[PDB]
Amino acid sequence: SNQFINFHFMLGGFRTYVLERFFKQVWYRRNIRTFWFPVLISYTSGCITMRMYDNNCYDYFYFS
Amino acid sequence: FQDNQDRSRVETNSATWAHNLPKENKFNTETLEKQEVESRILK
Amino acid sequence: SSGDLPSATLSMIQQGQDPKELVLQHCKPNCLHWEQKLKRCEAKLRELVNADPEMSCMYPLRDWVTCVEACVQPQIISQLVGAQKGRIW
Amino acid sequence: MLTWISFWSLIFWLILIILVLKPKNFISILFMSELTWLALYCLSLLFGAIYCDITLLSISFFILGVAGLEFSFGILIAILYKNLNESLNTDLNNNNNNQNIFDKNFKTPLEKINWQ
Amino acid sequence: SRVRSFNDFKAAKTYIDTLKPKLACLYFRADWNPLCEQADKDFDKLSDTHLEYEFVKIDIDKAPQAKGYFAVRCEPEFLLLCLGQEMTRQTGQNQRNLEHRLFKVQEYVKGLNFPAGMDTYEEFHEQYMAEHTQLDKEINEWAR
Amino acid sequence: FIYRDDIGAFWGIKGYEELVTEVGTHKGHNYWPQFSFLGTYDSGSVRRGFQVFARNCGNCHGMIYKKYDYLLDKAYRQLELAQMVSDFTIHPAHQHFKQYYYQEWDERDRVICDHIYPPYFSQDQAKNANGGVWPTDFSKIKLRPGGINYIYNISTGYHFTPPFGMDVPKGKYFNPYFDHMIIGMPRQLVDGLVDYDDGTPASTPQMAYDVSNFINFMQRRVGYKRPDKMVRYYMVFTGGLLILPFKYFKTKAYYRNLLSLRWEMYAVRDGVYYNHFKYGGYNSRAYQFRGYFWA
Amino acid sequence: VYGKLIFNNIKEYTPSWIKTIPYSQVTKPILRKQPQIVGKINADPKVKKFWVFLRENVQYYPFLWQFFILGTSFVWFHVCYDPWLAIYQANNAHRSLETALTKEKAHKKKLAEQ
Amino acid sequence: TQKLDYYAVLGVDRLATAEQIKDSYRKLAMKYHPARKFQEIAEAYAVLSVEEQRRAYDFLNQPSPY
Amino acid sequence: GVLSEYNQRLSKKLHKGHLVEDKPTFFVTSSRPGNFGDHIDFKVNIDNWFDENRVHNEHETDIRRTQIYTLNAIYYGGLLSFAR
Amino acid sequence: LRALEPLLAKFIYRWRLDIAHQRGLTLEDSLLFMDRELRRCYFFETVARQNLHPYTVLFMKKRRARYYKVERGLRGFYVPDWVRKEAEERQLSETVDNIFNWENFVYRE
Ligand code: HEC
Ligand SMILES: [Zn+2]
Repeated sequence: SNQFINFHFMLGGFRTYVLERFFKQVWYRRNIRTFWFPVLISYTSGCITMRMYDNNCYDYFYFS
Repeated sequence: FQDNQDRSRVETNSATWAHNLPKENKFNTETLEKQEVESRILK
Repeated sequence: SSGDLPSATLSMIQQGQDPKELVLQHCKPNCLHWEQKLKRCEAKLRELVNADPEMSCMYPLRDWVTCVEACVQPQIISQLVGAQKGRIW
Repeated sequence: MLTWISFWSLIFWLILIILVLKPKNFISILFMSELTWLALYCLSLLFGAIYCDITLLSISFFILGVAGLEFSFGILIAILYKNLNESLNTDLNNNNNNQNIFDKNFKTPLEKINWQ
Repeated sequence: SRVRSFNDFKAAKTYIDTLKPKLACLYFRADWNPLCEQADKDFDKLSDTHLEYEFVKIDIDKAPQAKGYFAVRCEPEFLLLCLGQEMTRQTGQNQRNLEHRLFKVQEYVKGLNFPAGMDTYEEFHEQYMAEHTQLDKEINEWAR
Repeated sequence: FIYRDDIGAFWGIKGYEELVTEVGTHKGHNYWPQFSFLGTYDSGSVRRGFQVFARNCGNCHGMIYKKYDYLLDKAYRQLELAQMVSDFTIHPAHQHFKQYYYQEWDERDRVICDHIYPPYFSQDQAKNANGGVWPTDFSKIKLRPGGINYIYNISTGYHFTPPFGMDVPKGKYFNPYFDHMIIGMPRQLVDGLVDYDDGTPASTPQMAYDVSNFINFMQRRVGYKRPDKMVRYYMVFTGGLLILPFKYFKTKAYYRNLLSLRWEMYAVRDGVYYNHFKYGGYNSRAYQFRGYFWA
Repeated sequence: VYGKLIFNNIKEYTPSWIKTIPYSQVTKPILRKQPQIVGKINADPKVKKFWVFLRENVQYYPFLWQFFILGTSFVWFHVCYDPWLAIYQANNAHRSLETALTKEKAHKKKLAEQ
Repeated sequence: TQKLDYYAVLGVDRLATAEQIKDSYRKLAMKYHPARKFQEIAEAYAVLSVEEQRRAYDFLNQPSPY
Repeated sequence: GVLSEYNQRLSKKLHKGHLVEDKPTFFVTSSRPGNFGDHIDFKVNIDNWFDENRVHNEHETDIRRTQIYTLNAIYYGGLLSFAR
Repeated sequence: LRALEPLLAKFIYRWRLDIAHQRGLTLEDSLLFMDRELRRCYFFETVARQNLHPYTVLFMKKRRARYYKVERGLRGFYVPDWVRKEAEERQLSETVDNIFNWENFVYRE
């Protein structure tokens, strides 16, 4: 009852606080560094395999 | 909204390469301190 | 004042007629690629004296029909009674 | 290692970029403008040879003439800089603080501001 | 913090370069100036008061080379450095002005932003020598 | 994670390569008022659709799971619906569950609370009457490719010839929207077949649109209840969005306020040993660790 | 990070080689009243009067506070309910059974007097 | 409370000696000793009396002229 | 106004977005027991939120308590509307 | 392994070192006593209570707390330079001494 109701909420403004702190320091630094590489590899490989399987299906269905 | 208390513009920029600590304004009318003059006179 | 005035044009939907044949024969140029592919498939299947029953011109025709009705169906519905949009959205 | 056409187009535009880049000294800008005219001279000759066109060689010598007249004007304008109280470095002709210059410092011609 | 006293220039320089302080205050003193007696007490008081700086005192008489290395002109001198770069310099004896300079430098540095990997400590002369090879070297190659 | 579009399997769902499926929804956009944003059913459209169903479609198909009084308050009034339903007759053999309630033993006029039964007594009778095929029940016809668009497309789309290699036997017709493109339904909707009560011109697309609207209206989870539920979804979304700031205040601001502590550590050298640290400690899982772990 | 391992032969809670902070380097407390951080609305004496009244007459009676919470829930429901229903009903005015019946009656009158 | 200017309260300029501050406080204390204004005077003099406290107060202000 | 509050909060000096102390800071409780010696040379606090997180409303605290009750009541009212 | 040395140096040693320095810690706090040992490990607690002085685990916990008090309140926290410098003052040789001595003591006793 002797403190801020919302302390430190938007110090530095939208740009500094939200962009820098939230995105770069939390989201990127704590999540994307860890999984961007394996997730990218898995997504690309899955897309390639699905495309090959669909091409085999297309060859099965269409003879011309 | 126009704030008349803010009188800064591109004309008043006072960033110099030599001074690592930027000066208060762009008027180079800073005088020496009393102790510096006395010490140099003693020298 | 509009609504209390006579209508200048009477479409054939408003005459209780089906324009679907005209719309089909007008949406065909939009899907010439699929139509040509279906013709080529039919020509290829005709030449083979013996063919697997799994082989048919059914799928090229399915694609061509899909394209033609993609062109055709919405514009016929858009003129019907009860297909008007809402007052705001 | 680069084709001459692309090389010379890029050279002309890079010369213009470097002319803009360098500090605004009138003599330096004059020299770079002469270099720009010479690059145009070379490009015109190259295309004249490629396309078997005789008008571009004319462009070469007309560039020579235009550049000569422009250089004469530039020499006279610099000597005019002498007589007026102006510096050949234009960045020293204003009080706008510039971080690119180590020693830019101007103050009012007063010995002191306050008397009492 | 607490004043670190030095009489040898090499030892003091090695200590400062090993510490690599973010904010440092160097007090160069000599015995020719009678006012240096009060400057010692002022330096001690400000050192115990302030904890963000590292306070190093150098006796110029016992370490003359230090003077030449630090461009000391008129003792007593208080040199305020940030990451080894000269923030400011004060000549003479006055405690209020010294505290004001310390406060100003502290707040300005606290309001600063440094890109990652470019906030390392550097030696003093490193700033002078960087501009020397940029200006003085070429001038000496034209006149001589 | 990416699927082809030219193999006939929409979005990776396989099994429907033998018919046209995406016309209503994916390839082309058929507008239905009840499926738009803040849209609802058209009462006149549903009314005309029920008229079409009663006059033509109900002579072969049925909606066993549903009764006539679904149309109350949205398409018909009680009295007019009563006469219109009474235009048809029902039998005790029609009833799926003829308990003691249905004490009749002959034909009688239908009532609005009766299930919508076909004129046939049984599915086998329907098959026998319709040349071996059964007119499908419309109770759950929503689970067809493009749903309401499926009904509309089947009603239309009798304007093509089979390709080479496809043979259409007698009693069957070519329809690209039906499975295997061979259907046992002759073309039903002809121009001017049904005389509308409201005077709307009666064309084949109009009747197909109306009957599709009616059949979709009778459905569950997609008819006569979806629009109000979407409005409820919008209201709940607005409530959550407006309550987000107060949740942030309470939780995050309270935590940040509680974590604003001051800590001080001092030197204690009064000659007292830390016997409580050396000879202290409790563990609730000691009953598990004892006798087994670290002996 | 600080030093070698310490075993139980030291017998003192703070070992002699742990440095202490002299009192000259300790931050002294501030013993004066700082200006309040308040907004324009809450600095109004009328708003303070309202807060005092609300506290003393509703907050100090827990069941009255529960009635206050019920009122807040009522306001929440009506705020989230009324506008969506209003716009939804205004959007579909022309798609009503009353409009359909009006058209049917007009057509019936025309056909009768035809 | 609200932000307060101690030099304005004591009626002295920033570059004033300590004895000037004492004299100003005594002159203002003879008048309002027997509420809010006297409290402001007391707070300003308490802050400005100590050299360290006055220096710390002056550093944060960064005064403007006039 | 909200614009004014944003304007004051825009000028705060921070270290990579966090309001933390720029120097080591030590505090001593003057009324601490005599067996407690001096502060050990360990930086126990990086921040100063105990002093920075203040509104200085010690002359009116029940008002802030009532405001916190009101915010809690609004949150509970939304939850209770859904439960109803 | 000798051909793979630069990758291991970049992605194992330097990765953990950078994360620890950002948190204001060193490889001490991640390699001397594990996280699962400082909390809910009756064997480690018994050995520490029977042989160790309180300040070891206490100082490690104090560093963790001084970081996470700010981190929990406002996430994405980088310690200032005066904490990172204190962290960087400690080298890996003393950490190796501590780790080896602790492991040998635990085994032997
Ligand atoms: C009796 C002659 C019928 C009338 C009148 C209507 N339909 Fe019909 N329909 C009939 C049969 C015998 C069949 C089955 C064909 C087969 O080969 O299985 C059908 C089928 C349909 C379907 C297909 C449903 C499916 O299971 O995929 C639809 C959508 C359909 N009928 C609609 C429909 C409508 C809207 C009618 C009123 C205009 C209608 N039918 C009349 C027999 C008869
Ligand atoms: Zn055409």
